[PDB]
Amino acid sequence: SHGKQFTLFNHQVGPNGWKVDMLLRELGLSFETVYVNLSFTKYNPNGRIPALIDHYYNDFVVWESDAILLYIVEKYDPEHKFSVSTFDDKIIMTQWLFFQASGQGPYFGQAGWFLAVAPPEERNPTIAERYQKEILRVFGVLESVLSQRQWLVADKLTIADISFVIWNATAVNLLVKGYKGFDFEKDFPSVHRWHTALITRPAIAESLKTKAEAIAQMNR
Amino acid sequence: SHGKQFTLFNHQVGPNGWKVDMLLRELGLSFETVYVNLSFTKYNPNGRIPALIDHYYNDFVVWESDAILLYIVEKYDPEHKFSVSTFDDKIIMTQWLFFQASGQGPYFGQAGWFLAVAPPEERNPTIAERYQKEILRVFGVLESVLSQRQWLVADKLTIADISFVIWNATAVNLLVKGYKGFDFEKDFPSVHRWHTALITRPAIAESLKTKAEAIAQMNR
Ligand SMILES: N[C@@H](CCC(=O)N[C@@H](CSSC[C@H](NC(=O)CC[C@H](N)C(=O)O)C(=O)NCC(=O)O)C(=O)NCC(=O)O)C(=O)O
Ligand SMILES: N[C@@H](CCC(=O)N[C@@H](CSSC[C@H](NC(=O)CC[C@H](N)C(=O)O)C(=O)NCC(=O)O)C(=O)NCC(=O)O)C(=O)O
Ligand SMILES: O=[N+]([O-])c1cccc([N+](=O)[O-])c1
Ligand SMILES: O=[N+]([O-])c1cccc([N+](=O)[O-])c1
Repeated sequence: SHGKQFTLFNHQVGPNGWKVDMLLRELGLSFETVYVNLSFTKYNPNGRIPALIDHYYNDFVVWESDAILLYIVEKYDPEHKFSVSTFDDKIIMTQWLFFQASGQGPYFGQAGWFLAVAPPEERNPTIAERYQKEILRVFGVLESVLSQRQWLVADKLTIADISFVIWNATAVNLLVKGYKGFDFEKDFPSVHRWHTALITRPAIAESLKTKAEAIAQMNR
Repeated sequence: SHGKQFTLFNHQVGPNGWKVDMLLRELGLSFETVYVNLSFTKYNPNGRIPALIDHYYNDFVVWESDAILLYIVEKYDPEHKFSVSTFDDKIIMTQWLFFQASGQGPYFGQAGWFLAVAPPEERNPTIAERYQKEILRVFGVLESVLSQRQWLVADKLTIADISFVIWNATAVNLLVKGYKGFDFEKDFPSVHRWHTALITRPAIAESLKTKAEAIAQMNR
């Protein structure tokens, strides 16, 4: 047929590529997904997914999931459906993306490593508890903010909010499920409100459905 | 006298605020440093340093060290001495900042936690080795790139390069010093070249000197 605009190098299990999948569906953009078995370093020297190739921009490549989000909205969100136009809003949107990238992803991922996805002999629930506690602390930070604002930035849905979704879903369903009586809605009602709003959006729900189906299809 | 432009909430031991200290000195900007004992959540809901108050911009506040770097150069680097002007360069500069924020800081910090700065009973050199190995992997990523480019972006010094300095110095002097025969110049000569270029810059050297002096003055 005709070449789609984007290649998203993604992974069925790993959360981070699905931030980008969510945004591409939200904006209605055309992309193929390549699930990478975890070249590729030719597209990202760090050797990690996601990476994005923009075939309609001379095969421009961007890696780091949150940098990909910014690229997409800076080039392909002219009506600012999921982004912002003023300088002040832009820098605060970037602030919250860096909090996601440095404060959620890595620490949620260490909980996942020691609880769930390391080789079984290397899993360690005692060490994992350090990062389960960090998950709850991050939830507490989000709670203190979202108790008094609808969205993170400019009172509108942006990629700042979207960037938190996939790891938050992983945390609630897996990483802190059953941890010391954790109850998402009771313990962090504002985060629950915000998260539930996000995952019930058609495009985001479609992304989560696609991820589940993709896991079901990957053998094993 | 007269109020300085910026307040940098910093810490003597913690690396991350010193990225911002480096940039402010490089640009010759006026700032006071407040060393926070580790309000403050009034300036950052995450409750972490650094945070920046811009008194000449109606006390605008930005937190997350790499978001602070972007704020400073986007508003106060009109000649692009440590930043870039084209879209393509801007997005790749942001890409490398997100790699620093998500791939260096957090994993280097976990090595520091389990090796060096956790309460002594909670330190664990076996667990630390997971993150010492991640330090070397990050060095290997930087090596593969810096063997064929002088600086990370646009063949010029930017905040992308500066953002890596403080954690790299901590890693070489502490976190992987003596780890399995680690020798910075022999094992990662390109990273060593780049890092040495950075720390010998007067403003960056001044920042590192100030940090050492600040540790020497903080009692204990
Ligand atoms: N900051 C990067 C992180 C990208 C990333 O982590 N990609 C994973 C797939 S998501 S899977 C989640 C991922 N876990 C892992 O990657 C587990 C393997 C790893 N080497 C380890 O030892 O921890 C993690 O914890 N991420 C922390 C974060 O989100 O910031 C990958 O490619 N792994 C290949 C490999 O490791 O060899 C981004 O957002 O793009
Ligand atoms: N991404 C943020 C990280 C900022 C940050 O980590 N600030 C530290 C001082 S630098 S000191 C380095 C810091 N270690 C710590 O903060 C140790 C305490 C922590 N609660 C823990 O249990 O790990 C770390 O590992 N950082 C990972 C990274 O750079 O991304 C802080 O305020 N700590 C107060 C507290 O923890 O209560 C940024 O760059 O601004
Ligand atoms: O990558 N992880 O660290 C991780 C951990 C726990 C769960 C899942 N998950 O459900 O896809 C992923
Ligand atoms: O904060 N840390 O994780 C850390 C670790 C190891 C060393 C230093 N240091 O030297 O300032 C800091």
